[PDB]
Amino acid sequence: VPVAAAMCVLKTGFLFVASEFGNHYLYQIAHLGDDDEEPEFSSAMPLEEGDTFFFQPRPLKNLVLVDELDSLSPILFCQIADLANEDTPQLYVACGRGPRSSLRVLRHGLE
Amino acid sequence: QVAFPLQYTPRKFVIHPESNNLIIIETDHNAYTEATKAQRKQQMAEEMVEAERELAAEMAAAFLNENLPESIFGAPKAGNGQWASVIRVMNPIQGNTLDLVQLEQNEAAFSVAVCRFSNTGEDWYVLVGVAKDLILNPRSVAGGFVYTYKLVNNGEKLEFLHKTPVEEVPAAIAPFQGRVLIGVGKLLRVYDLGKKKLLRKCENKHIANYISGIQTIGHRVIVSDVQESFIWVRYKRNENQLIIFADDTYPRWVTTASLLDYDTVAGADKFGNICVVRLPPNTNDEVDEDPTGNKALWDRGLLNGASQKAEVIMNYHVGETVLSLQKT
Amino acid sequence: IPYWLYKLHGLNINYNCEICGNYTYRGPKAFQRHFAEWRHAHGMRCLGIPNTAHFANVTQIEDAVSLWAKLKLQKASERWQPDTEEEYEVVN
Amino acid sequence: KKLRRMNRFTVAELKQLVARPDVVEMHDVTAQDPKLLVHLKATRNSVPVPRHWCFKRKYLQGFELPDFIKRYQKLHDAFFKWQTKPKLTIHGDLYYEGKEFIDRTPWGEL
Amino acid sequence: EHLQSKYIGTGHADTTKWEWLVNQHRDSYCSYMGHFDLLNYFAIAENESKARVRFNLMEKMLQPCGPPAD
RNA sequence: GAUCAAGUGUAGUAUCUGUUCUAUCAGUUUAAUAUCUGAUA
Ligand SMILES: [Zn+2]
Repeated sequence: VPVAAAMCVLKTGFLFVASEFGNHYLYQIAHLGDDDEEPEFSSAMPLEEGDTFFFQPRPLKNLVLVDELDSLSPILFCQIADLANEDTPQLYVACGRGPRSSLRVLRHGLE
Repeated sequence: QVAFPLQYTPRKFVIHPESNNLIIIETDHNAYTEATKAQRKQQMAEEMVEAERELAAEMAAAFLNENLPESIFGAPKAGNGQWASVIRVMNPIQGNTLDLVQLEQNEAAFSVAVCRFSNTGEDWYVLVGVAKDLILNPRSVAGGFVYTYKLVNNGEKLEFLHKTPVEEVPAAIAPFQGRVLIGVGKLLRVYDLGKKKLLRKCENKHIANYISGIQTIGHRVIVSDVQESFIWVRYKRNENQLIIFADDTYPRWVTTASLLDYDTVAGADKFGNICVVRLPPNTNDEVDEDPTGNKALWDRGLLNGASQKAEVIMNYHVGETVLSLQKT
Repeated sequence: IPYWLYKLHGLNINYNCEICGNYTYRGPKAFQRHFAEWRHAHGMRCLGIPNTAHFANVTQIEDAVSLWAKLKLQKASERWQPDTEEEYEVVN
Repeated sequence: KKLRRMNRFTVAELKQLVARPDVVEMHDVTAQDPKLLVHLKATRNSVPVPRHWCFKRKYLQGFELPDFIKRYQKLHDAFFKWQTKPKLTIHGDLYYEGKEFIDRTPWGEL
Repeated sequence: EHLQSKYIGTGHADTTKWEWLVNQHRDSYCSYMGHFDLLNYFAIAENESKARVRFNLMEKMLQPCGPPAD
């Protein structure tokens, strides 16, 4: 999941992921990570120094996304202009860090 | 909110005034450009075959197709001093990329401007200021470049024109009187378009430290120093000189600035403050610099700064770092 | 003379200035004034050096000359050189 | 021991080593760090040490009513109608013994 | 006054360049650790995680200016 | 300005009167002096 400032596991079976930057996520925990298609590493396994365990990153298996708190952190650049020929100027906001960066257009109003 | 994805951390954008498209510069440290990202992937596949070899060939072919999205799995972290940067033209109505220039590995775009030049009249240009091999900490750099593109197809495509070398990061670019003002390190320079390269019409070396931003109004230029806050400069048009005429009385770690009026600047700093600084009434911008040396020897400024000082008319801790200010 | 002026006031101490033709001025915070005095200002003229604050507290010829080399390089460098303006094909 | 008091730059040497030779005083050479001292003396908004620090005498051993006062209602209006700011010294202008003897509308006015 | 010694990072007439700058750097890194926005700025500028930025600052607290003068 | 003696007063800080200061070097010391400690007359 995106790199987190904090994680909270709730008693009701949800993981809240307060993202370091950008939108925050609530996931339902669909499974407790008690599969075995993917191996479990251990401090008891023989290994060398400089040597390492390796795992495969793969799509969401134990978590299901259920809410996203749309978040402007960090705002890096902004222009307030009408670029749409609406009545009211929009805010063109340069947001996020790295591959979670976005340009966001803010209008005063409700979706 | 409507959100349109970007590829690297966006540093600045500018609205092209006619077709209203955005020219965005995106730049990350610890990053691979897609060319380098592909080449890294190619060598790792070859190394995986040249570590059985039938299964290794399959795993290498699999890995070359294995292409997990950076937005989910993270952009792969290149080493210290490694940069990736792009210039994107984007429509603001729906965020379709109209054009996407990719810069070399370890080129980092820090500044952008859209402008016309007096010589070329109607023709539009995008100037992008680039650092080459910038290391942040301890700071060092292999100089920089300004890339010039001719905006074409109603501001939907960047036609590359020329790449002009500079001695240090061109950290700010500002269109000024049909010419471009570029701040390279501590040097403030006026550059004409030229044909094969930008031509340095004027230069000022009296700025105390690195230049972060450049605002302009009439013949006044407001320069944001990285630490020594605001310097007011006048361009003497006939005499071809950039003259410092006033400065602030405080250090400020300026992040961004906005002009409120001909005499007044709102500024923000790295320490979560906003300030407004104003030139006191009867501040004179009609000032000389001596052709022999007298105004750097006998005649002089105040407290080791300029002779005239700006008044801080407003101060406020916002509680959090501001990177944009706009009067609207 | 009340001789506590010689000792306590420090008029015992003495210094030469080569720029002042080796002339001497006794006590320290008296001596310090000759950098604005005609012996010194004539010596600076005789070396082609303006008597700027930069040369206050400089009493020796080779120093004033070499400091005037370094300062002249610095003050040539610091400003705009319009001989180093750029013109199109490129010329300066 | 006097030896370290000899192990110092000359004024010439300190004058040439620095970006700002005009801030170099006779005494500066005798500091524990003359290069840090001269650097701090050259900083862009920094205030010089009160000049009397080396004088043999103690600091000062060598009123008119403001016009609006001097000018019930009158006494209120001296403070709330016609009170002018006095001449104020700028930052760093320390007192010493001999000291005395395009549109241009302002944004955010009322 | 004596009681100022209760407080680390104060100085006295024989405080050196190195002692003074080491206190400025240590105080700066502690300030960066506390100010969430100043920490945001460095994480974005380096393209590095806020947790690694904090760790790198803590590692820099030991010898922030290099070894003592001699 | 430093320095020795004496009167007087206060919670504390001191005031006030009568003296000394006449040559160079070295050490101590100081921002530089000076004082101080030795040496040469
Ligand atoms: Zn002289």
